[PDB]
Amino acid sequence: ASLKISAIKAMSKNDMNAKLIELKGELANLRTAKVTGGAPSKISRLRVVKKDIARLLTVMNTQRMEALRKYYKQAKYVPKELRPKTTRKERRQLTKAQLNLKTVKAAKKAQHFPARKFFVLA
Amino acid sequence: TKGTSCRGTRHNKTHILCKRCGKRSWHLQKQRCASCGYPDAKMRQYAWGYKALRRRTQGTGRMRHLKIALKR
Amino acid sequence: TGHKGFSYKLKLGKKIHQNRGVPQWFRMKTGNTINYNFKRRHWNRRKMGM
Amino acid sequence: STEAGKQHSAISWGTGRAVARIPRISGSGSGRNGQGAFGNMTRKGHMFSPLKNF
Amino acid sequence: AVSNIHFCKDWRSKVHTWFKQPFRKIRRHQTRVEKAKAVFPATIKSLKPSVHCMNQRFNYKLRLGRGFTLKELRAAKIDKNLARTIGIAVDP
RNA sequence: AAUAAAAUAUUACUUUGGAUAGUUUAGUUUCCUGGGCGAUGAAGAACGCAAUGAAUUGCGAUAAGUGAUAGGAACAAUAAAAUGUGAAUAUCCAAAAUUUGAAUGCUUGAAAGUAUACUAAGGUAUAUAUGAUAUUCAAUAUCCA
RNA sequence: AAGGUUCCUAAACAACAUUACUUGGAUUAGGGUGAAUCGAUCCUAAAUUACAGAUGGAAAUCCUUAAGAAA
RNA sequence: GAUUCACGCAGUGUUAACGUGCAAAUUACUUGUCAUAUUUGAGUAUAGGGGCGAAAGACUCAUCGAACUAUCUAGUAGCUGG
RNA sequence: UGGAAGUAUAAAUCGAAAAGGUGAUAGUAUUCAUCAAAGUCUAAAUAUUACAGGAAAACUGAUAGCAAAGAAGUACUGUGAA
RNA sequence: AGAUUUGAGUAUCGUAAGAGGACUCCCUUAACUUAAGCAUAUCAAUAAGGGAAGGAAGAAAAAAUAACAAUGAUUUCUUAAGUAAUGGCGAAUGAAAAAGAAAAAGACCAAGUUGAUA
Repeated sequence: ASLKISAIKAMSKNDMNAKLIELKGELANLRTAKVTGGAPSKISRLRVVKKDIARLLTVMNTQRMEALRKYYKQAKYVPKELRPKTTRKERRQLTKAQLNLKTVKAAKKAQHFPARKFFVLA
Repeated sequence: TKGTSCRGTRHNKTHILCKRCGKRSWHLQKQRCASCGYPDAKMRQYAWGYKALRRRTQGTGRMRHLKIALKR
Repeated sequence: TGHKGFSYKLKLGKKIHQNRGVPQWFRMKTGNTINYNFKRRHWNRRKMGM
Repeated sequence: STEAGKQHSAISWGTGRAVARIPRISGSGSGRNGQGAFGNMTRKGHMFSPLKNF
Repeated sequence: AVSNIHFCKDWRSKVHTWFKQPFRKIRRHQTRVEKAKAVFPATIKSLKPSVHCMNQRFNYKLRLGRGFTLKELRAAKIDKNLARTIGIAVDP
């Protein structure tokens, strides 16, 4: 595994693309070498290269998704992929405000007749 | 000739592999699966078949997503 | 049969692929009990029923 | 276990087969089929009056 | 003696065992303590009347009832609206 | 009348067998805490992925693993390469997540496929029932110029 | 149709083919299936199954163009 | 819906062979039959107090005077064995 | 249903009110007692052998204990349920 | 033409489906068995079949008990109690008030009223 996150992060978007074609092309020639009787050093190189492509693709996708969240942060209609992580039940539940809602009659009585603090002498 | 001789013509499959359960229980002429109860939306399960429940149910497979959620 | 569906043919191919023994190196692992594949079959011994 | 040793669909073969009348596992294809069943003295069957947690 | 035993039905599914009894004490006592720490007036088990038991077999004994009538609050000069807030049970 | 080849009996040793003894990373029961899945595609099924893998385990075209955060020097059956500029290992996190399956464009037998629209190839949306809003209509159904 | 790698070759004979086997449809490792014109795919037969509708306590059943602002 | 032979097919007889068989119904010869009420492949339809039957209670996966499979169910037994 | 001249539900028919229901022996009357049906919500005390994570045990110790102490609902059988 | 009523197509934002069902709320007229036979009864809200739920659910604020020196929503435990009663009054089935505890909590629509009405 020799590509380094530091090297990938510094690269620009086009460099990430151009590096991806090179890595995919480099990987393709290494598959040919293994089939045609390659050397063990070449075969171990094949395993290493496969990790850069996974490493390279992660950074491109993660940066693209992070940029999208910044776009839709203020958006009224957020895509479902960028919505907060919940379960199906959690989405259907009433909001905490809705649960604690009270009518004006019951809210005003609780204001004028709260639960007092007291104790009994013994 | 109800024994050895009659078994000569057995070369026509009745059941083929099902698509929802993967077993060779899809009846060709009946157009239904005898095991997982195909096109019927609900999986076919019976309380008399207690063993058939423990052979294919929740937790007998990969649990690819449910294992993350419950651990969450 | 000579004629088969595409999906059925692939399921045939996997059954061919799974009819193999343990590689020698796996047999030399420390604390190894898997010496023979007991799920093996041959065409004239057991019909795979598919 | 409440169902320990009772998890078979066995029925006795009856008489006329030169074997005892203890119930026998059904089916074929394995060594278990045709063997003994729930009976107290049989192998892999329930024991005498099973111990109850109450 | 003539025996009258009702075990013809499947009593084995009707058997209830009390193995959780020693842990009900710990649950209830701990919860009873937790309420006291939250608002100690709440667990005071608000005051209750002194009412007779029913029937002539018990009518000479007194036992706690539920809630004071609206006439007993008036006699004692307590508002029924404020009574519930200071640990008094009220039963209209 | 005689023989001890066979036969029989006892012990020692060896053999076929796996009892007995010692042992437990497995079960059984009770109790405590929770009881946290799915159209944002679940449970289940299928196929594929390791340098040498058939099963099993883990994973999904980024494949027995990627990033991040902790973590501090290993793995090994045999080689290789990487490695204190960070190896193993851990995760309620991030990206990614093949064909199906309630399966939901249409079809689906073991079926290969295929229609339109939006953004050649790729990717999205289009099943049924249903609530709200918007828009286009139908019926002299009630009035009505 | 059914079987599913049994096909071809090489090495090898512990087991298997009621003796034996240098043989094998048996062991191990490789190789092997090329379509615009042959078939599937297209059409309909006996028959089969949907949305809506009708029936049913329910599961589900009926209807296949009749009942539909559908097809 | 005449008489026969043949490819085939059936199962009249030997009550032959075999009867721990080649075979959980087969073999040999003899016999009959061998195209229109014929033989036969695939598809399709009919399901358990049901189907199907030129009718034998016959057939419905070696299971039929009520199939197979699982639950009630460790069904009950004044009877047999220990 | 323990509810016995009808405890509860449903169906056919019938069908109220200047209110009325109940006091379990049917009926009418007069008192007495006690509630006010035919709409809705509501924590706490309670259950649990699905499943997940833990802790215990006068439990079993490889024919025992779950069917499963190893790639166990696996090998293997059946057209299939199983 | 215009004012309404009703019914559709399409678009947008959502919603139900499936898994699990140990515990929870229900639908349905099983039989083996017991009665030393058996036909009501028993087995028995039991088995199978079907629907619906949550971390608990169901119930819940008197058209309730009682006849007292009276109580007072619901739920669960003790007792009442194998009791009253039911039953070829046979086999068998079978509660509840009182009383002792755990916990405690009460609020709404409809109808009525206010209408330079919102």
